Amino acid sequence: VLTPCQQSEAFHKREINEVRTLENRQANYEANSPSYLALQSQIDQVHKRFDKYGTLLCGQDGLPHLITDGDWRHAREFTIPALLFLYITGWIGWVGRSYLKYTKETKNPTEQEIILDVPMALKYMLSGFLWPLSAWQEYRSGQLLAKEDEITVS
Amino acid sequence: PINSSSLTRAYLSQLPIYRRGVSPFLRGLEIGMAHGYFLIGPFVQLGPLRNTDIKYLAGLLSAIGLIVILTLGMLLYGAVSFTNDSQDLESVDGWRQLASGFLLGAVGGAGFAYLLLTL
Amino acid sequence: WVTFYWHWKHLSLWQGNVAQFNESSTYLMGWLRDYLWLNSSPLINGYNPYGMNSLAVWSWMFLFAHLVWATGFMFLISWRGYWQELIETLAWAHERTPLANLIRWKDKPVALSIVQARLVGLVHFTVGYILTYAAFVIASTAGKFS
Amino acid sequence: QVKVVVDRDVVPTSFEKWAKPGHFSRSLAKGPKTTTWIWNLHADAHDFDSHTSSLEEVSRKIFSAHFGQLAIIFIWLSGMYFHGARFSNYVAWLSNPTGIKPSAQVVWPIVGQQILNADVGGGMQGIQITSGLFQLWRASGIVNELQLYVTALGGLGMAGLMIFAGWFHYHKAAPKLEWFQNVESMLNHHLAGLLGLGSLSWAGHQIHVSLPINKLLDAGVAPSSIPLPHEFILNRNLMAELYPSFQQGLVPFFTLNWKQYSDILTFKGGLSPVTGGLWLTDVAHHHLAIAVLFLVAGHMYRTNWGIGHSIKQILEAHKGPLTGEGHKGLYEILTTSWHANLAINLAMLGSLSIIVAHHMYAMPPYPYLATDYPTQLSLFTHHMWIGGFCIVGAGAHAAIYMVRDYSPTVNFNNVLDRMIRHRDAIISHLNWVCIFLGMHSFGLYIHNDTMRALGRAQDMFSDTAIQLQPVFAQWIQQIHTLAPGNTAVNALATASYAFGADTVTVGSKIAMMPIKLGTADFMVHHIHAFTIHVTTLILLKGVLYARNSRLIPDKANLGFRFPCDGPGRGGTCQVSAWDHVFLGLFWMYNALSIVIFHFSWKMQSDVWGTVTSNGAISHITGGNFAQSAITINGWLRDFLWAQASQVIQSYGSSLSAYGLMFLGAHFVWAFSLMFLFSGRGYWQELIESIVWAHNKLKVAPAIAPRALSITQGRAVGVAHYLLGGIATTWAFFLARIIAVG
Amino acid sequence: AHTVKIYDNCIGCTQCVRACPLDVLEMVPWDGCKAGQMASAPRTEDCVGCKRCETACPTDFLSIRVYLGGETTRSMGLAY
Amino acid sequence: MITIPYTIPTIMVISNLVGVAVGRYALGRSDLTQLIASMCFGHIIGVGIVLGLSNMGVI
Amino acid sequence: MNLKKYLSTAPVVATLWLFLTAGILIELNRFFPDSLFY
Ligand code: CLA
Ligand code: CLA
Ligand code: CLA
Ligand code: CLA
Ligand SMILES: CC1=C(/C=C/C(C)=C/C=C/C(C)=C/C=C/C=C(C)/C=C/C=C(C)/C=C/C2=C(C)CCCC2(C)C)C(C)(C)CCC1
Ligand SMILES: CC1=C(C/C=C(\C)CCC[C@H](C)CCC[C@H](C)CCCC(C)C)C(=O)c2ccccc2C1=O
Ligand SMILES: CCCCCCCCCCCCO[C@@H]1O[C@H](CO)[C@@H](O)[C@H](O)[C@H]1O
Ligand code: SF4
Ligand code: SF4
Repeated sequence: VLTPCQQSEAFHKREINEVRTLENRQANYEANSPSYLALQSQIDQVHKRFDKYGTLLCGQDGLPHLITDGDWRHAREFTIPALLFLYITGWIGWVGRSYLKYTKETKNPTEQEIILDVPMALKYMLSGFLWPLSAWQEYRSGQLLAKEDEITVS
Repeated sequence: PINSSSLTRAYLSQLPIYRRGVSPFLRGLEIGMAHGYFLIGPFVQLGPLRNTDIKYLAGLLSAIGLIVILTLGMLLYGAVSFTNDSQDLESVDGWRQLASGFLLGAVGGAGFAYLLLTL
Repeated sequence: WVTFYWHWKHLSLWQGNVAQFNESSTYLMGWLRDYLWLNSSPLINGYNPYGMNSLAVWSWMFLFAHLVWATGFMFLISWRGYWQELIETLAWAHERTPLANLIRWKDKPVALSIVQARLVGLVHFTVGYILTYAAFVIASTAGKFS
Repeated sequence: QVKVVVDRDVVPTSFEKWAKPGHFSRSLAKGPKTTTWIWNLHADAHDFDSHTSSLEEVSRKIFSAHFGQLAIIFIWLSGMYFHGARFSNYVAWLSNPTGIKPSAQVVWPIVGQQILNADVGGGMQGIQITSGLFQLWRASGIVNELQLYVTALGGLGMAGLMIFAGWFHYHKAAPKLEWFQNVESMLNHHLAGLLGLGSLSWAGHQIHVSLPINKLLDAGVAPSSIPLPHEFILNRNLMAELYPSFQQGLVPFFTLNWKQYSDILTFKGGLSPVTGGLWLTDVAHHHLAIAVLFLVAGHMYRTNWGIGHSIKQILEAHKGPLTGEGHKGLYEILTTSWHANLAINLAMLGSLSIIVAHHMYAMPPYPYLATDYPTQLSLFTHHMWIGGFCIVGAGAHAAIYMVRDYSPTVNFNNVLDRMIRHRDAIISHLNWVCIFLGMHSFGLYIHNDTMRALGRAQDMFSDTAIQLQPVFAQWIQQIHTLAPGNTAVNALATASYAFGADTVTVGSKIAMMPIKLGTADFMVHHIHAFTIHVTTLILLKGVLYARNSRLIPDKANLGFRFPCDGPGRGGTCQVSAWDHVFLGLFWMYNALSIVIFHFSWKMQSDVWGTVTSNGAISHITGGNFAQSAITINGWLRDFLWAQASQVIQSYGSSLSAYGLMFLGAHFVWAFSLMFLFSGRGYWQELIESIVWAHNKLKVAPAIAPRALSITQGRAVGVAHYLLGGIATTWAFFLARIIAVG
Repeated sequence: AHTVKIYDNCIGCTQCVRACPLDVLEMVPWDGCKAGQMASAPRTEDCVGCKRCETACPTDFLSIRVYLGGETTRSMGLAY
Repeated sequence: MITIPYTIPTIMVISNLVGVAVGRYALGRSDLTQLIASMCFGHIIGVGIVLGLSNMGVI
Repeated sequence: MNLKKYLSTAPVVATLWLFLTAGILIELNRFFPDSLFY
């Protein structure tokens, strides 16, 4: 059963064990060593690390699990970086497709791919920002796809 | 060309095959007379029965245990190849008498080595 | 991966520590540490310079099947024409030597064609693979129990 | 005669041809219609005897390229001196070296990886050095951070002189070929000028820097009371206290009363019992012996003054009867073909690097080097590995000579091709020696494996069982015990403490123990002779069957990196002189993997470890070699199962980056097999079946996406098999010995 | 024998015969192309089957297609 | 190094003169390099004789 | 003059873009480390 992670026992056992275990090296230095300040910053980055995983679900393992159902209580877990990611490589993919359908109609398409025309490249890098309703409106013209390309025997 | 000299030819020419005329039972009996005395050796000192008093008999039984495979392969080689009947070593009958000579001379060499592990 | 996964699941049930699995199976050193290194301990102790026990057959089969699995790579990696121009050197070495050029072959010595080469490398890959893992399943679970 | 004719303003220095990739090859300036142009661009980036047959233009290209290599090496050593300066704990390491583990690289604090900063002491953390730079700096006498900063900045200065030198010697002053075929002068200046003045000037550094400094650090002086090497030459008085022969000046030198220089120079050998290194009196005296001996050696090549040899009149004079013509032609081979010179120099360079490894483990020449065992291990191992690879470079570039630059007119009945007349008798007897040593080097291991597995340990090859005590190595090692009284008359101790007397300990750490060789060490030496003979088989089969085999009688008409001929002759895959080098790299991995698996486990059983009260002994595995190296289950269990345990449990600690470079190197090793086993007849229409999925969405790439070629599609399997295979033993070894030593 | 067949795409550029190091291939005057030539393989008893012809066959797709057939002494290319 | 009576420079000039006696033979031209090469060789021989004479026995 | 063509090639712009997005990941993981939400 996925307990809420802020109250799970083995979670806070890992809190005591890692703050104490990393803290064992912190007594190897004086009060004004640069390493001692670095492990001050590291202990801060462990208490923040465990307070910022409060609303997750760590089960009996004491390790924060995830949920990928789109439950809308786990939306910040999976689906918000899911839609975020699909926007980012939809950006990248529409940039690359748009640049290849640029260099397909140029003088010499071979030299276009070694030496990227950074004018027209950085045109398409930035212009491919709104690929759902630009790739979709280039799909409604019947132009994202193709037909009767290369194939083997049958 | 080189390693083809007259000392090479004079050593190879009187070997127990390249010598001119010997009956194939004796021509193989010389081969077995050497090898049967040989193969007793690497079973007495290094064999598994070097710990009991069967140090010397296990060389006989193990070595003839090789020799039956050796003459068996001799009969396979003269059985498959050397099809004609020119009656010499390149035949069937001369090769199987070469193999029988190697067997009887090999077992005789085994008994000679066994009776010379006495002294 | 299927039978490694099943086997490291039921070695965690039968020993009892399922928490040993669930905490240490989502990273690869959990597998290689907590399963292969730990559970080959009764396998690889199958015979010592101190002595042996009943699992010496499975550890001897274990090392054996690593040798099979690595003789596969001699055929899979290193293809024919190396050996097709090396069996010619051996055939010169037998055609030219005295006391044995009498014993000449009937079927001519030819390196294995590459339909066969990738096959026999495949066969030693499977025999070595499957005998290694049948050595490890039985030596492992027979070592943690019985 | 000797004269230097130099073309000026050879090549203009605009960035125009950087915009033309593949400008250099007219076979490749067509531009990429396929993606194989991308990889052929890099496979022809240094085929200098494939750009143009004109050896002048080639020779300018290579000779300018060497300065680029030395520029990268001076950037590398300036990097090591700066990471010694700003980032290392070397100043604190100089106080107590046996307690403080050496660290330079201080990992930047991003997510997690700040835990790699190992608290190695010195008050400052960071990942631990295994390269052994601090031992060479204590030997060289670098006291504080200032010489590391300044020597780093001089490293960048020489890097600028090598970039400017290479630009200067390709573009605006580049020589003729008559400068290059003036080779008696080249030997005449490299034997004498490079190595002679190198060892002589280094004897200057050791006598006027290291002998006072590593006398004071041998006396245990803190690195603040130590004066600068500066201050030992303003007056002889600070050195006459340390070495009282400096008071006499150079006067006993010029009167040849060299008995007086027993303070500065001696012949003692052994090791320093305090620092665990060689006596720098012996090492400075040694570099004087290389000094006078190489300056003698340089002057045997007639250049302008009609005094000295020429190589032609030497090689003609050995007109032996069993070779017929003698060495006629080799001065014309080695001064017209670069690849043959690269074969010789990579063979002797690689075998020198192996010699370096074997001379560094047993005579540890740096102070406190044998104390920290990871620097003792990895400087054996690293120089063993480059010392391996360079021999395969000999086996490749010998074949690149034999395919391209062979000409039977200059090379007719001499010592060279008379081998190739009986190359069947060369390769056939290598074939026999390989089978005989394989049976008698590994069949003994299957024997002891079975006899230990069959219970009958009375039938093994141990000391208790049927022994195989190495007779010859123990006898000559016993001669090396009896050297310094009998034959090395003016010595005191032996050549090493791997030979003779009782062990040398520094800080309760065993610096060197006399190595015992019984009946298991024997069989591993036959492993090494075996897998050396197999690489010699593949790398002589790669050269004698390079140009015209009896399988394929036109290979020079096909080339060097051709994949094959075809399925004819029943299949002729992998038959080129390159493909034997493809095989010799795997056997390089085998041969050196069991060299270092002999090293790092015999010397974790027979040498290294600690010493306790009353001089009592303790090894790391605890004498667990001769009862365990005889089998393979003892080898795999007691070595690869047991020594892995400090690499595998290394998580949550500073050794966990080796726990990442262990698994990832298993990944790269396993990832090579995809390239080795399959071939482009699969991947080309797998890829083209993906090209359908790009042609459907108009994402057809204009450079056509081929698969790799065959020779690239096996060269990359080598270069992953070796990167993953070598980095496994890398992470295993450094995570083993850092975790204890 | 390794059956060599030479189809009607053979436009007679003769890189095949120059590419065959066995002279199984010759050129035959055939009035169906611009060069008037079309290659022939009469002596396939010596045909190794190394497919060095098919590398240097600049037709549309392989006018000369080598089918790997019989394996004699000569067609296996063994020296001894 | 002592004066005219027998010492280390006494056994050097004999090495120099047998060195140039080699220099009359080893491409015995009468140039500079007969002396600069051959007096150097007899100089090497003289240094090999002085201290090799110093270790085993009387100087 | 033609250096900017060399700074428009495939590997150089590959390093000047993967170096840049690499710096986006590292500079976005120094400022907000341990980011499993959102
Ligand atoms: C122009 C950019 C571009 C675009 C839009 C696509 C799109 C596609 N590829 Mg892909 N591909 C690309 C480049 C691209 N590819 C490159 C450069 C390679 C060589 C590594 C591949 C190798 C490849 C394989 C092997 C496969 C696909 C497949 C696919 C399809 C499924 C999506 C997927 O998993 O992608 C796969 C994505 C990758 C393998 C990694 C992405 C490749 C690079 C890193 C990103 C591309 C950005 C591009 C270089 C930007 C250049 C332009 C810009 C400078 C102006 C989809 C149509 C699959 C398919 O057929 O499904 C139907 C499939 O099996 N691709
Ligand atoms: C005694 C003079 C001398 C010295 C010291 C060297 C030294 C070297 N030569 Mg070299 N060479 C010489 C004479 C000399 N050469 C002559 C006369 C010829 C023509 C016959 C050549 C032909 C030659 C070739 C063809 C090659 C070398 C190479 C090398 C380098 C080998 C790498 C190495 O050991 O790095 C150790 C590095 C050092 C020890 C640093 C050395 C720098 C110091 C300051 C000496 C350099 C002085 C410089 C030569 C004087 C030029 C005069 C000019 C400024 C007016 C090394 C720097 C190889 C190389 O890498 O190319 C550069 C190479 O391929 N040499
Ligand atoms: C572990 C796998 C493995 C093994 C055992 C071998 C073994 C061998 N390779 Mg090799 N090779 C391998 C992997 C392997 N390779 C891989 C992965 C590559 C990839 C690059 C190569 C590439 C390669 C090349 C390129 C060459 C070899 C060659 C050889 C032979 C060297 C001669 C020798 O040692 O004879 C001794 C034999 C052994 C040690 C094998 C064990 C034999 C035991 C000890 C005795 C017999 C067992 C048993 C009694 C048999 C009877 C029972 C049975 C009939 C029922 C040898 C058979 C060379 C060759 O052709 O021969 C010279 C050669 O040129 N190999
Ligand atoms: C190749 C390495 C090797 C070697 C040297 C040995 C050696 C041995 N094994 Mg063995 N073994 C090996 C591999 C090897 N094994 C492997 C790979 C396996 C597993 C497949 C086994 C499995 C095995 C078992 C199961 C047993 C042994 C046993 C033995 C011992 C007795 C066997 C015997 O009678 O020899 C027979 C020897 C010969 C027939 C001699 C032939 C060779 C001669 C010397 C060649 C001479 C030629 C000459 C030099 C030519 C030049 C001179 C001429 C020109 C005049 C012996 C010590 C037995 C034992 O109890 O151990 C004590 C036993 O039970 N072995
Ligand atoms: C090291 C060496 C060598 C080698 C060795 C060898 C090779 C040996 C051999 C030897 C041998 C190997 C011997 C043999 C022996 C034998 C004898 C002396 C004979 C006798 C006879 C017999 C055996 C008989 C038998 C029999 C019998 C008994 C009965 C009846 C039947 C018969 C008749 C069969 C040489 C010399 C080369 C050289 C030098 C060195
Ligand atoms: C997988 C495989 C391939 C396919 C390998 C493909 C063709 C190469 C994949 C890696 C390249 C580098 C991808 C190209 C992507 C570019 C780098 C652009 C990406 C954008 C940035 C990363 C710069 C072979 O061509 C092959 C050939 C012969 C034997 C075995 C094999 C084989 O096993
Ligand atoms: C019979 C008269 C003999 C005189 C001997 C003098 C011996 C030294 C000759 C050079 C004189 C100067 O001495 C040098 O002093 C400097 C420093 O002053 C040092 O190099 C050495 O001591 C001498 O080289
Ligand atoms: S087929 Fe191709 S190769 Fe053979 S001739 Fe016609 S064109 Fe030349
Ligand atoms: S098959 Fe081999 S030999 Fe016959 S033609 Fe084609 S390539 Fe030449």
